[PDB]
Amino acid sequence: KGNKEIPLQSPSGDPVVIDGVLLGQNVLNNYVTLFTKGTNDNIYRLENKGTYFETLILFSGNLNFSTDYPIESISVYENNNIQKVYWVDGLNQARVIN
Amino acid sequence: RIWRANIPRAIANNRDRIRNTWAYIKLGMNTPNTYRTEFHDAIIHYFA
Amino acid sequence: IAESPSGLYFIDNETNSLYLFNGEIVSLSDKLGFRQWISTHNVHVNWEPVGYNNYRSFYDKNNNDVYFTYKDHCLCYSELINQFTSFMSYEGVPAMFNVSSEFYAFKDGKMWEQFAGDYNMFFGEYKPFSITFVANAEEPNDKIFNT
Amino acid sequence: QRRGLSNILFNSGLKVSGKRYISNTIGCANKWSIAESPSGLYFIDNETNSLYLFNGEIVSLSDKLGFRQWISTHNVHVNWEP
Amino acid sequence: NSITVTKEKSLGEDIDTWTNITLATTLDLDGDKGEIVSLNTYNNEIFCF
Amino acid sequence: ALKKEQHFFKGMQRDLSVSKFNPEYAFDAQNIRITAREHDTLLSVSNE
Repeated sequence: KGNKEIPLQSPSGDPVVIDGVLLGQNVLNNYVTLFTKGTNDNIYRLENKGTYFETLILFSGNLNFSTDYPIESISVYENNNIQKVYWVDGLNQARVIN
Repeated sequence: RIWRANIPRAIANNRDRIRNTWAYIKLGMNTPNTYRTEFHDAIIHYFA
Repeated sequence: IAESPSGLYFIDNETNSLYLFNGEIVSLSDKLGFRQWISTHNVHVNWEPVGYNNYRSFYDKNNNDVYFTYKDHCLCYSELINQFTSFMSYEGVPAMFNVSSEFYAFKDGKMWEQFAGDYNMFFGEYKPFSITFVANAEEPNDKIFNT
Repeated sequence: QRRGLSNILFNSGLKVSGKRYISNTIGCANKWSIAESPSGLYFIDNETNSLYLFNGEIVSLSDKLGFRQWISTHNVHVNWEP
Repeated sequence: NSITVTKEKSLGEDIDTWTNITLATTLDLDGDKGEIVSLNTYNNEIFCF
Repeated sequence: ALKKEQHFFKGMQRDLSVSKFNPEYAFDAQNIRITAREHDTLLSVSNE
């Protein structure tokens, strides 16, 4: 059986276009966290609603990221507000994101 | 309710049957379509 | 999750399987061929008595039967033979439990003693019984099924 | 126990250490159906309608030898008295 | 991800240890698997789902 | 006619291809019991 596209709608409802090449993902409980490179070095939070992904852009800047050094992550659930995602490149410092 | 396909003949001559001690048999769909195609098994009839 | 002498029968919606833990996790659905039935009946919503959404597993201590009740069916597993027996007509029953040496069920505000009424009479209603079995003997051959 | 069977760890230095459960759900309810033997402990559980034999592991003799119905039709809650 | 443990029931002439929760004997599981869905016991051993 | 086949019911099985189903199992059953309960009907289909 084939695939079915899932639109990436923002909470306001507008489409969310992802910047570029994906370096790694992380599913904490139901939040998918993408680390993508491109024109900028972005981070996303995708929550699967009934028919669409409620996409948020947690960051858009210059976290030095390279395609030669993809991402590996561990994500913990301590409580409703402290939901962390520890990730490491083979090149840069280890980092955290709530 | 049983399908039966004549095995092709050699492209070089277009007359010679597939005669060998063994042979690779490959069934496939290459036309666009969206069906679920359950394929249970296949018997091959040969002449030894 | 239903406790028993044989182990712990739980249904994992993430993996679409009906496990049994007895020291080592064993997938009963895969062993006995029920992957599709659970994969097609899983939901993320948790179980709650008003509307059955996920399974609700009971256990008949007197007869070693495990009932994985659902909103529209009740799959019964027997530990005497380690096989699924039938699709029982016990769907949507909030409670099924053993009191002393007898098995009881609670539905519609009344207590129904199980295995004590007339045959084929569930909660005062008649439900049918049936048995389906595939007939495939010499399956490459085309057959006329007659009697 | 009425719904349990345990192993009382004692002298496994003569102090009465804790207990150890062999089954949290199977247990004899009528004391007088228990018979000791070299082979094990034959007891009849009215709750589960079976004739067990404990020899390190609980084995249901009635199920093994086909006597589920005979005991299921002959069980009662009342305890034995002469 | 946390399990509190009470004191062993004395079964003597004092309070019920179960009703007295002090959180002095907690135990925390890994948070990157999920919340504690269920706790169960089977043959003298606790198992946590 | 020509041929026969005997079907016993050791349990209820699903999830298997119809071409490769086992005659010893039933594909689907409603309100039956294969273990001997209130009577000596073990390995014989009986009512609830």
